[PDB]
Amino acid sequence: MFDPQSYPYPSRRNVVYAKNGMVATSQPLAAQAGLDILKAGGNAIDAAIATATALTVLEPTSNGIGSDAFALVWTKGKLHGLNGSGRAPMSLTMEAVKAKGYEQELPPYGVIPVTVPGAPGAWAELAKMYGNLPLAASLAPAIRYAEEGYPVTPTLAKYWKAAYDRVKTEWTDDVYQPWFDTFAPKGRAPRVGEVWRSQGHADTLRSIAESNGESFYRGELADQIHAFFDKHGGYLTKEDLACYRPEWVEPISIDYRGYRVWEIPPNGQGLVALEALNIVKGFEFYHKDTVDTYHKQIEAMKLAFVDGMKYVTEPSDMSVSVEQLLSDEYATERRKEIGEQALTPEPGTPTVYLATADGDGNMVSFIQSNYMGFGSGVVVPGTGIAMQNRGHNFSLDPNHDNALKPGKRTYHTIIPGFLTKNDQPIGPFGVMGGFMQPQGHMQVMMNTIDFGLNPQAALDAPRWQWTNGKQVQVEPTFPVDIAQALVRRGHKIQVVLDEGAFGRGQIIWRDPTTGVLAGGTEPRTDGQVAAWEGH
Amino acid sequence: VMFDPQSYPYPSRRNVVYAKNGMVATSQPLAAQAGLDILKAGGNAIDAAIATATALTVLEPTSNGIGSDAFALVWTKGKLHGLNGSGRAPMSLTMEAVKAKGYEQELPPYGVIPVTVPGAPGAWAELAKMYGNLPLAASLAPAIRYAEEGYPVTPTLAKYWKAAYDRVKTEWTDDVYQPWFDTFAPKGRAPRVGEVWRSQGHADTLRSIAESNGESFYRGELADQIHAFFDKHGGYLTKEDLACYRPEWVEPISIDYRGYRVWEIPPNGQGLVALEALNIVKGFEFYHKDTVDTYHKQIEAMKLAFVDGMKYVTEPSDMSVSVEQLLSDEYATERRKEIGEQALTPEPGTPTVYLATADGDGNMVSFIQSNYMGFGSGVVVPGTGIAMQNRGHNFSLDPNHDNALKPGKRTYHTIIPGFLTKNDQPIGPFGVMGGFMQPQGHMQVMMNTIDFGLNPQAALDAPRWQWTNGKQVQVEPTFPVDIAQALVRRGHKIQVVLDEGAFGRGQIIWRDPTTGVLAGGTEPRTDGQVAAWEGH
Amino acid sequence: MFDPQSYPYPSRRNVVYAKNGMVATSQPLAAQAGLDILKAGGNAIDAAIATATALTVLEPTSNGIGSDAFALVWTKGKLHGLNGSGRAPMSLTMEAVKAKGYEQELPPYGVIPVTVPGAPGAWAELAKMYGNLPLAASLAPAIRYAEEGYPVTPTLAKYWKAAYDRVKTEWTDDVYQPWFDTFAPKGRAPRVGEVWRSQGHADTLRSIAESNGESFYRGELADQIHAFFDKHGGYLTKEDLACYRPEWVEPISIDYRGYRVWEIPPNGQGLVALEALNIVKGFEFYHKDTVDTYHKQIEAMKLAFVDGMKYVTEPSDMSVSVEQLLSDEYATERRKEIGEQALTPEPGTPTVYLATADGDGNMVSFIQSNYMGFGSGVVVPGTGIAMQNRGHNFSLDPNHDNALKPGKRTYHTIIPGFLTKNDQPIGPFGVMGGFMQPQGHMQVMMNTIDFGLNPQAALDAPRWQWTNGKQVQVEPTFPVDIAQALVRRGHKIQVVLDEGAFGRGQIIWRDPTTGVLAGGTEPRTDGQVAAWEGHHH
Repeated sequence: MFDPQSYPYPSRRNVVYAKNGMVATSQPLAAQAGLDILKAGGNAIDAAIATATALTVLEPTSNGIGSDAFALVWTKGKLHGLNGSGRAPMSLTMEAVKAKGYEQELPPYGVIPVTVPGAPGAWAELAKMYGNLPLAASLAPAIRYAEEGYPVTPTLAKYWKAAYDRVKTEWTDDVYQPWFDTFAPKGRAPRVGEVWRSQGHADTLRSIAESNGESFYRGELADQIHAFFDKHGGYLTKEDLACYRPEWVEPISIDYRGYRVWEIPPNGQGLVALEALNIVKGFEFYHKDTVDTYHKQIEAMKLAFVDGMKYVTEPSDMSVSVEQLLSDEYATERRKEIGEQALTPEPGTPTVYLATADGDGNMVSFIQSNYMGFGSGVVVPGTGIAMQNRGHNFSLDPNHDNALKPGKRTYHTIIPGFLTKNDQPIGPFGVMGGFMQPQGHMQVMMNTIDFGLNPQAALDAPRWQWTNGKQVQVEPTFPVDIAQALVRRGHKIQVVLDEGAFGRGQIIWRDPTTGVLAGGTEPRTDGQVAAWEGH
Repeated sequence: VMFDPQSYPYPSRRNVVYAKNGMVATSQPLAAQAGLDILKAGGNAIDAAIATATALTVLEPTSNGIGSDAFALVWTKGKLHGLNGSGRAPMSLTMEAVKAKGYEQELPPYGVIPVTVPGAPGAWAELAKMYGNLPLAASLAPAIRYAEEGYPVTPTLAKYWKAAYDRVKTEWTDDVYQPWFDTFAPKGRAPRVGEVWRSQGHADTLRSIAESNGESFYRGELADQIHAFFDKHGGYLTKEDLACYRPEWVEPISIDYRGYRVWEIPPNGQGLVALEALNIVKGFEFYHKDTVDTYHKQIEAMKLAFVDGMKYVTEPSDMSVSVEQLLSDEYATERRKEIGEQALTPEPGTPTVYLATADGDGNMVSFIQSNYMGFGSGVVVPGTGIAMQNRGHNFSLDPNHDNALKPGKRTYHTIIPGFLTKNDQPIGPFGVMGGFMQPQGHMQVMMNTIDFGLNPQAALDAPRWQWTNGKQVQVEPTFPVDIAQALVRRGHKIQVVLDEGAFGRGQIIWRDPTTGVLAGGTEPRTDGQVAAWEGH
Repeated sequence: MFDPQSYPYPSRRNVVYAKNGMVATSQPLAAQAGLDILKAGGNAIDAAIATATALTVLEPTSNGIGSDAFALVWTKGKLHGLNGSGRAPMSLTMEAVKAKGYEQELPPYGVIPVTVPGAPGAWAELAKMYGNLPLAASLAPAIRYAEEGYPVTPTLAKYWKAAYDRVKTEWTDDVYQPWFDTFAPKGRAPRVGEVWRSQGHADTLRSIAESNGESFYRGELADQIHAFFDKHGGYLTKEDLACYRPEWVEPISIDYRGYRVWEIPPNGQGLVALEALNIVKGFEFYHKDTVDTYHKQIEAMKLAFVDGMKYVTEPSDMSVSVEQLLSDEYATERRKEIGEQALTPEPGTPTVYLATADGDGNMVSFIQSNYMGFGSGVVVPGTGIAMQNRGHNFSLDPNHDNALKPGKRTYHTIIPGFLTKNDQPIGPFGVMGGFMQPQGHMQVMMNTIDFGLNPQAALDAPRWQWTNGKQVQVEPTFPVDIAQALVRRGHKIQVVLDEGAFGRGQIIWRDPTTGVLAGGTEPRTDGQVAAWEGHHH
């Protein structure tokens, strides 16, 4: 025909402004769900749950009902942290998986890497504690979308086709059949403009709506989940699900140049961003686009990431403390290792993202994932519960702190961020993308606090990410002269052409004086910041 | 001193928005929201257009008013229809009455004098009655809600609102201009960023036309309030001028451009210019967009057609030549012979808010309305928030010109909604806001789409040029510099223009005729949105 | 201090114009040499030799006296081709190297991959046949530079340091010592601004100046070369050098849209450019920067390159003929394999570059190399002859046409190009860079003929290069939308940040009517197009 997927010219996104409410996520109809709930008398928390459950249907390539979730919610002048990360099955031990062939790392797919999905319970607890509407109100649009269906956008279509084509050959087992029945019902991944629906998704969302998430963990859905896993030699039981509860946990922070940057505590990997900011804190910058600036950024991130990967796990099984990693003298210790040449990083010593705000000062940073795309590939039949494969994050080295243990929850990549200044809330941020996440967090924090970029500009800005040792990937739009100067300083810089390899961000900032909401959305994908101005 | 300005150091990306059951694309994201809400409540694309149009009346007052006139191309039931919602000159407004008052070159931009009958309210009503599903009171309720409750002012809207205040605080010291300051500058200044602005006036009158099917505005109580304020300040606008206004269903005109048909509203409206220019340029082949050759032919063909349109286009009755003559293949050939290698001096020959909606049921609308110059005449009928247009300023005061001022005549109109069609299948509405840029923008998106295969967003993203005087062509900062310099060597007085918004605002919705999927593009140079809807 | 190697802003290089003489090369002082020779009554050939020998001293990272060379020279209304490629040692056989451990490919370094350096002989023969000045005049600046020395530019310093740092650890043998003595005399590679000199280089250049190259092959230098190789178990003998002569060979061409694109015939790999152009010839284009255009470019190149790699070697050992590979019906055959998706390429069936031109209608495309950077690492002690590693190109698969044979010369990457229209010369061109070379030839030819770019713009233009199968490297300045559209069509595209990985080019075009010379030089490096406007006679 007469138009492809070609964008020959650069575009502009203006910052979106609101007063009475704002939703910013990666799926425009999901943003619309949050707005619809705001309309029906919901607050920012309600909205978050509306959007989160909507994404469950609208973006199955990054998400599922079988996900776990995390949130930083500001409400009544106080920042709260929700850890909706579920733990490992009680029958899942290191020696049980050792005896099954795998001893390096456990398999990415199948019944083995599945941990208890914590997201549904996180929806319920969020509603019960801080929302205005019952769960059935706030997750109604999600149900509507599942029953009636939606046209598939080109970007969603690509990842859905990629997950089919790779997996049509790799997943030839009984376990994976309901995945093909749910997500590939025509014997192929949905095409652009084709409508996809899931009665399964609708039924189960309705089931958790009417039970306040009880059906999923200690009800009828729990039995269905238990039965399918038992039939296929899985480790996930009723009782594993039954005693899951989302844990209100105390958010951790760093003073970064007057502001306070917030993350969920360990279990989650937000620590890394905090530590990196803390190491980089000691340098001055003044301007963003210098070789100096990207260097110190990159190096500090490197130090903090090998630390986080060594020490961050279930709080009980952590070798050092949060307070030790986040201390000013330990920052100084790591910062002394940053030279002029690109270091090889070593340890030291002692997805869908979503942002909402409303007029009453409520704000939420919400994020949920099946870890690897669709996840484990286990879909409990006829219910559209695509199970996560989060358990893949466990180490099978017994001397590592994140070693696989029954009833333990792993090092988690999903991290919602929040920004605060002088006990005033300024807002939720998050940059989607697995191990990119802390590096994205470091970048948007520095872009905002150091370099004065608006929410959209901060997202627009060209991104880097560290991978291996001296390896750093950069975007096609990364400044080439700086990139080449980094190479001369030892960095193995690769320009990466892949779309979406540098993550997805959303930001909503609130001005503490006037109260006006300013939003930015990820330009690299379909998505929206949307305003609401009713009562 | 906080932590952001209006600075955008880096380039951004807008992906094409896709839908099936409904789409709205306009320059104010809450206006787009209104049309979505109407689609939700069981409205079709026409309903949504009206929803959005009336919403813009409140949400973007710097480009609009209730006292606007309007135009639409609506595709419904396999047929394209044209609505001419342009109102005529007051019956007491004659060439010699204004000649005797001091002005003889052109009539004044501001005051009661250039005000022609606002045709937009009537257009809303007739659109609803004829092709909509919902009563007017349903479809313009969000607009009423926004007027009563108020909205925060975005930086861009704030700039133009402050520009209209600062220039006009000094220029408008008269009794007539007082309600404008009461309505649009109620705190003794133009609203700041993030400040909420509201207008009970706007709400009341929108409700009044909602409940009367527009009758109140033309031959009812509002009509009387309008008549009284004008009579009090020596205006020409009367009850009886308003009373016999009717929007006119008119027959859209087209051109075959490389298989496609490009549609515009017929004269009165200036859409002719784009059509003629496309027709001249038709004779050349292109292959690639970004050459000096391509921009040269574009520019030259546009120049020729524009001086023709300015010479001949007016109220159909007063037109010296016919639409059919100007649009003929042999006349195209005659003008195309005047295109050389050097940049010609163009001579005549011989014989705002834009909005796009589409739904799943195959209804599509190109809708556009304006007060002409920003807020318009500056006449606001007191307590009602009706800012009156200054469209009459387009009339010529040279008696030998076809667009001469005549009582009861409607002028050469800059507002042009476009539509694109292929083999009697609809492909969609498009429009590029911006006064005399409009046909030039129309030419550019049509060539971007048909000749060069750009998607709706990319076509909008593309760097723009616009011809102004003689050899004078303005280009955007992002217009390729090598090509710009090569155009200068060929005689063009090229000027790179740094002004934001000086190159117009576009919206596009294309519909695939086979699959029926909707693909939308929105104007990146301003706040705005393409938004989908997927309910029942 | 207060300035690095940072260039935050884009720059402009205007096309250089001349009438009486022009030299275009990768080292500004080398261009200066060709100008000085033009001054002293020399013609374009003389200037080419001046510049070539100058480069031997001025850019040792890409070159040497132990190089071989190639030339397309236009003089007296006729295009001539010089094959200055030397053959393999007569004692170097497949089974001799098989018995020494290597059987996949022979080693990149040491005495083993050294073939006879053909460049000094090519200099002499070029001078004797078509030059005005004696060799001693034309290579005097080269001598002057070697004796007095020159400040090292940042770019040269990078590759010289890279050659030191990698090789200080890898070259721990007696053979590699004279290299360290010659090219790293201070126990490291020269810094930026540091003067480097070589009395060795001066002595030997003088010795070949005074003998017309005779001393190098069948004279005193020949004896010094033979002795050092015999002392370290090499295969290179006196007698190998003694019966080397440069071979005047007949240039091959293709009609590309009215123009004729010339390359040196087999032995040399220019064939690939020609065949690729011949495949791509059947498509129309109209504009350069479309996904369509790059696709057809890249696909055509791919098919031709696997052909050239299969068949091109010493003419006598070639399995098919040049005429078959360059035929219109075989072009058609390969062009049918070009689809919409990116193909996996399979075979079918039946460095320093330099350009000079003068007022009297003489023009030369000249190129010489040690193959891999400094070459083999063998430097004959105290003489500064860095020996090439060209024999590394030979295959050790007996069924391959380019199999190692004694006295055979290998598939050669160095390719000088010439462009012609209706038996009028338009000029010399080349794009440096190993296996990039034919791809660079295809790009400048299409940039010139198809897309009407000036010599400088043609060189400025962003570049692609194919490597493996579906693997294509592109420049940071390669348009991103097009790149990603190529990926959707199956190409494994990689943006490569490396400076200089996409070659160095020079172009001089002569207008056949007016006679005015228009020059372009490689912006990615140090270098110059320079004019000369004085008098002969």
